[PDB]
Amino acid sequence: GTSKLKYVLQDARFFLIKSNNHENVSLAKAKGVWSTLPVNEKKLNLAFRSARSVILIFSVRESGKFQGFARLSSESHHGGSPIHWVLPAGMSAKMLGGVFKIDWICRRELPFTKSAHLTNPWNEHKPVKIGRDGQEIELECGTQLCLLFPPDESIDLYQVIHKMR
Ligand SMILES: CC1=NC(=O)[C@H](C(=O)NCCNS(C)(=O)=O)C=C1
Repeated sequence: GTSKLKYVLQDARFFLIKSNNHENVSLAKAKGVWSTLPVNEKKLNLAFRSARSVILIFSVRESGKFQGFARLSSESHHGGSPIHWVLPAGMSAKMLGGVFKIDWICRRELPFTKSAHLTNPWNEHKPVKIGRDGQEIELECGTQLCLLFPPDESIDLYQVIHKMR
């Protein structure tokens, strides 16, 4: 069912995350981490203190799909074990901000064709698939987008609900 999912998403904030490739999303799914450029890191840290859940919705460039969504479990931190991201040409590891711990809520994909009826007011009401890395998605659009994903029966949201407290 979808009731615990709706509870997690209640009054959440949502951010679109772009990855240059699938390798980085695979690493994020395996290790429960993400790192973004400092401009976006600042927004995510602010949002983490402001809302019960901050949701990252991932899309690999040119894939025509979203690859899942996850909830921030911490603000960003530095000085951990190096994650071997396969970074875009022109982006060094030193250019990234810190590392956010994340809990995956859905590891299933959603094709852009299924979200064509959703627009993001914070990006000029363009289709939600359209947007820059780090773009905030307004509450109602973000909630409906997350609810379109196929259910991920491998995930138990009981563990995430207790972190919201
Ligand atoms: C860890 C990681 N973080 C990212 O943020 C990545 C990205 O592809 N971001 C959007 C492109 N940014 S850029 C400066 O235009 O090339 C990829 C890996």
